[PDB]
Amino acid sequence: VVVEEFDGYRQIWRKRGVMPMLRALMSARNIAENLLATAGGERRLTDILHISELLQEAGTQLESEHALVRWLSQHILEPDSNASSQQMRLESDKHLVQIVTIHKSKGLEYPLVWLPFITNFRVQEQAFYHDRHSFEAVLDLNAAPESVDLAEAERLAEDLRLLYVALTRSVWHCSLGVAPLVRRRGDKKGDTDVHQSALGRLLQKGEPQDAAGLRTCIEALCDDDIAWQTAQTGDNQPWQVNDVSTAELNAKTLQRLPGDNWRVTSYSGLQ
Amino acid sequence: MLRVYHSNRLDVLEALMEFIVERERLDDPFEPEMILVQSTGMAQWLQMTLSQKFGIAANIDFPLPASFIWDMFVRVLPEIPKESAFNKQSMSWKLMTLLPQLLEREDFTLLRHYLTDDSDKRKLF
Amino acid sequence: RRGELGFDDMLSRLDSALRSESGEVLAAAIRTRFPVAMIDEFQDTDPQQYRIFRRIWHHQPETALLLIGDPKQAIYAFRGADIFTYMKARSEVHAHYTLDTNWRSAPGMVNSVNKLFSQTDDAFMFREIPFIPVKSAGKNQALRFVFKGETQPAMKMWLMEGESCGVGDYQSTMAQVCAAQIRDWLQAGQRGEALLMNGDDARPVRASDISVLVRSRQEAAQVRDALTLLEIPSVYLSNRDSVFET
Amino acid sequence: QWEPVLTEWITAVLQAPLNETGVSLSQLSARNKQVEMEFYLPISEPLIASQLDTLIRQFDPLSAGCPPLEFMQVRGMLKGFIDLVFRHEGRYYLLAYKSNWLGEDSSAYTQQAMAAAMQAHRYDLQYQLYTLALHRYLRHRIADYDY
Amino acid sequence: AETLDPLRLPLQGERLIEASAGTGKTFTIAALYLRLLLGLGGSAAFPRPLTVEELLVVTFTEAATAELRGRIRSNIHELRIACLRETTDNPLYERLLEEIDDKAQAAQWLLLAERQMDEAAVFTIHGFCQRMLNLNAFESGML
Amino acid sequence: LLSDLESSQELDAFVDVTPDNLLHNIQSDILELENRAVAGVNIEEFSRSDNKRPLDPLDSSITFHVCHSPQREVEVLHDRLLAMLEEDPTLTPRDIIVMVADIDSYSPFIQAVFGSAPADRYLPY
Amino acid sequence: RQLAPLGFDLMSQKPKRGDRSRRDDDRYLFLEALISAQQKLYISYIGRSIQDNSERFPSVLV
Repeated sequence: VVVEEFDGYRQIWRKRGVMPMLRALMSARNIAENLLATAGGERRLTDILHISELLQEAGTQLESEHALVRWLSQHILEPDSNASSQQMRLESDKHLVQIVTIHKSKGLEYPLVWLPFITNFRVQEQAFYHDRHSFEAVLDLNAAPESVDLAEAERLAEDLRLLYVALTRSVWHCSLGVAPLVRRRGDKKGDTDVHQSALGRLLQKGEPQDAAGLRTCIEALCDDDIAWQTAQTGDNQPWQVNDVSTAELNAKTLQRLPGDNWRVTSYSGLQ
Repeated sequence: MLRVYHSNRLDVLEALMEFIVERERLDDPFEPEMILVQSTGMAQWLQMTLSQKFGIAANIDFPLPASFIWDMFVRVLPEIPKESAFNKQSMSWKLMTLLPQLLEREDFTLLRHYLTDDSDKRKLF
Repeated sequence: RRGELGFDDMLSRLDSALRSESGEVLAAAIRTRFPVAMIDEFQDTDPQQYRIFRRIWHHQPETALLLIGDPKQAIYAFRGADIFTYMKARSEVHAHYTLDTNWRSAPGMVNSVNKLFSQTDDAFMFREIPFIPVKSAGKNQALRFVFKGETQPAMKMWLMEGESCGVGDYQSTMAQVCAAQIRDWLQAGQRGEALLMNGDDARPVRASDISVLVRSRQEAAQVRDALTLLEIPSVYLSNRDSVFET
Repeated sequence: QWEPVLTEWITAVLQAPLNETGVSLSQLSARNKQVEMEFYLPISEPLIASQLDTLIRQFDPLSAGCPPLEFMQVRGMLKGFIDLVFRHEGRYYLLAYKSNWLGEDSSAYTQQAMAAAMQAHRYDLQYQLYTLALHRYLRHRIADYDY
Repeated sequence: AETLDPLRLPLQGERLIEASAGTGKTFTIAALYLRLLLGLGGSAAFPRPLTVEELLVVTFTEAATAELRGRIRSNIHELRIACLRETTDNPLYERLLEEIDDKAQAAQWLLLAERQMDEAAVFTIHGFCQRMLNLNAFESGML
Repeated sequence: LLSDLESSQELDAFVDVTPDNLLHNIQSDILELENRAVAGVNIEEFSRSDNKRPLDPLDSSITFHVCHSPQREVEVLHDRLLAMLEEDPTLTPRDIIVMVADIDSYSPFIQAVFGSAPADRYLPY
Repeated sequence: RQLAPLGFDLMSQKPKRGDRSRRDDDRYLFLEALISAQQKLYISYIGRSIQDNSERFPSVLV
C-alpha cells in the first residue's frame, strides 16, 4: 500500500508538479497536524514549507525530474547564503526573548536591554591604519610597533563607537555586565585589562587599575539612574506556562461545481 | 465622411458595429473587412463577439495601423515596393558601417571618444 | 571580458569618469540634472563617494549639499566605511548643525549616557569627534520600569565579583546572572509586580520586552543555552544560517 | 537537388484540373480566391456525441464503419482555418490540402484508398463543419442566398 | 556648533548635520524636502522652487529609502490637505502654513508633487551611480 | 487630436449607470465628470460627515488586501474567488480576469495554488 | 513599470501631443482597468515583508 501511494505521489509529481505532490503527501499522511501538535515542531514545519517553496521555485526552471533532486543535493552541499535561502522567523504571535547583535540593533528600539559581554575586547594584530595627516589607508607589511599602535587606537575607537551604539538602544532599563577580565595569559599579575576595553576606558578613566580599583571607579559614579549590584548564582524554578483554551472554529464548504465545460477549441480538439 | 463613435463601454460599440454591418451589406463578398486593432486579444474578442452576433466571423482582417497605412501607400501611389527600405535592423546594419567612416568629422568627436578607446565591435552595435 | 559588473564597480566607474577631463563637463550635466543633494547616513561613506560628491558639489553656486549623518554610529568599518573620511569632510566643510532633542529613551537612560561618556575629555580619543550632552523628551519624562520593591534605576552595572577570571567562565556566570534576572522579571511580571509605567498607565513585562545585546555568535549561543535551561524560549534575530543546512 | 523536380511537380499540380467540369487553378483571379479563411462558429447547446454521430450517420454514406469518437460536452466557440475558398461561374467551392501521405508511393491512391483515408483520419466531421461554416458565411454575406 | 531648525537652515553651499541617536532624522529630512519643494526660508531659502524630479536624496539602506519615500508621500498629502483646509494638527505644519502667503499656488504645487511622486529622485548610492552611468554614457564610457 | 479634425462626424451613445454600488458610484463619478471629494474648507463641513455618500458595510465590490508573500497573496485570492463563485449562482470563470504587474514572478505561485486544489475546489485556469 | 529614456533622444526634450510614454500608458491602463470592471474589483498588494516584517507601501494609483 505504501509503494502504491508513493507511485501515486510520483504520478502527481510528474503531472502536476512539486507543491501539489507535497500537499497531497502532507494531507494524506497528516504530518502537518502532528508537527503542529508536537511542541517545538512549528519551526520544523515552517522550514519544511520554505524548502517546499524553494523546490517549487527551482522546479519550474528545470525540465528533468532528477535535475531538481541534484539541485537540492547541491544546495545542501553548498552552505552559501542568499537573500531568499535564509531562515525566517518561526512564530510572531508568541513573545520571545530577542537576541540581537550590536550591528543589527542600529536604529531599532527595545524596552529592556541586557549587555552581558560588553567588557569583552579583542586586540587587533595586523598593521593596517590611517595616517593622522593625509587620512589615507596605510598598510604596513613590516611588523613596526607604531603601525600596530595606530591600528589598536582605531580598534579602540571602533569599540567605543560600538559601546555607544549598544548603550543608546535601551528605552526604560539597561543592565551591564562588568568583570575584571584579563586577556593576558597570566592569571594573577596584579593588574587587569579592562583599561584595554571600551567600558573600562570610561570607568577607569583610561588608567590601568585592579579589581578593587574597578569597583571603586564603579562606586564613584553612583547616581539615581546608575546603580550596581553583585552577581548572584542561583535558580529556584524555571517558569509557569499559564496556558488558555482555544475556541471552536469551522471551515466553509463549496456547494456546487465551480464551472461548466466552456472551452474554445478546434477540430483537432474533437479528435 | 469620417465617423467618430463615442461611448462609455465597449458593448455599445460592438452593437453599433453589428448594426452597421447588418444595415449596409458588402457589394463584394470576397472583399475582406478591415477592422484596425492593436493587440491579438482585442481581435480575438471581436471575432468571438461577431461570431456570437452573426453566427459566423470570417474574412475579417485585423492589421496594424502602420501596416494598413503602408498598404494604402502601396495601393494609392505606384512604383513602391511592399517593404520599406528604412527598418530598424537595416538602419542598424547600415549605421554600423557608416559610423567608422564618420569618425573623422569634428561633430562626431564624442562618438570617437566613446568608440576608439576599446572596441571589439560591441559598443558600435 | 565577460561584461559583468559589481556593486563597487559602479563607484569606480563614476570616479574614473569624473577623474577624466571631459567628465567634469559631465559633472556640470549633473549640476543640470539635480542642483541639490541631501546625503543621509554620511558615516557610511567610502572615500570614492566623498571624492565624487566633492567633484560635483564643492563650491558651485545655487547648488546645495546637506550631509546628514552621525560620527558616533560609524560601526561599519568592517564593511568598507571609514571615520577618517568623515573627519576629512568635517575639516573641509565650515558649518555644523546638531539635533538636541532625543525622543526615544527615558531621561534616566539619557542622563546615564551623558554621564558615562562625559567623564573625560575626548572620550572617542579623536580630536575631530566631540561628544555633546543630548536632551530627553518632555513627553517621555514619566517612563519608569518599576519592580515589586520600588522604582528600578536605569543603568545597573552587574559587577561580577572576583580577582581574576577567564573568558568562558565569565561568559557562563554572566549568562546565568542574565537568565536569573530574566526569569525574575518574567515571574514577577505575570503577577502584576514588575511593570512599565508611562505616567499612570501600566503594562506588564512580557518575554518580548527583554532583549539581550551580544556581539558574536558564540556568546549568543551561550546566552541561548543559559536561557533555555530555565524554560525560557528565546529567538535569535541575527541568525543568517541557511535552511538547506538543517 | 530537389528543386528542379519540385517545380515541375508543382506545375504538374497546377496543370491538373480539380472540378467536375475541368476547371484548373490558373483560371482563378486574385479577387475570386481567398486563402486561409479563419472562422469562429458558436454553439450554445452541450455538444452530445451520441446526438451528433447519429445525425451524421443518418445522411453521410461514409459513416457505415468508423465507430464513433468520444468527446466531452463542448459549449462555446469553435475555431477553424479553411485553406482556400474560390468562386467560379457563379458557384462557390472549397479546397483543403493534405500532404502527409506516407503509406503510398505507387499509383494506388484511387478513390477507394482516399475514402479509406477519410474514414480513418475522420476528415468527414471537418468537411461537414467546413460546409456549415461556408453556408453560414454565404448566408451572412450574400443576400438572397440559396445553398 | 549650533542647534538645527528645519525652517531656518540656509540651503546654500555645504552643510553638515549631526543627528544624534534617537533623534527625528527622517522627520527633519521630510521637513527639508517640503522646504525644498515649496521654497521656504525667506533670505535663507532657495533662489527658485524645485520639483520632485530635481530633489536628490541618497540613503544607503534600501528599506530606509522606501520608508522615507512613503513618509514623504504621506507628508506631501497631509500638507496638501492642510493647505486646502488652512488648518492642521501639527505645530511644524502650522509654522509651515504660516510661512507661506499664497495658498492656491502651493496647493497646486503639492497636487503636482503628489501626482509626480512616482518619478521621485530618491535613490541609493549604487542606484544613483548606475543611473548616471546609463544616462550620460558618452562622457563616462559605460555600456 | 480627434476634436481638431474638420470633417469629422461625432456620434455619442452613452448608457448611464445607476449609482448603487461603490464601483458603480466611481464609474458614475467618472462618467458625469464631478468632484465628490469633500475637502472641508470650513469647520462646519469638517465637523459633520453625512454630506458624503453612504457606503453599505455589505458592499463587497471594491476590496483592498494586504499580504505578506507572493504565495500567500494568491492563496488568499483563490479563497476569495471561491467565495465570489459561491456568492453568485450565475458566475462564469471566463468572466473573471486576474492581471499581475509581472507575470513571470507570480505565475509559479499562481500555478502552485491553482494546481493544489482538490476536485471539489479546482477551477480551470 | 518605469523605463528610463536613452538620454540623447530629442523627443523627450521637446514633447508634442502625439508622443507616447510608458508611465502615461500604465496610468491609462489602470484607468481602463477601473472602468472596465463591471461587478467586482479585487486589489491585492504586498504590504509586509516576508524577511524582516518591514512595511511595504503600495503604489501611488492605489
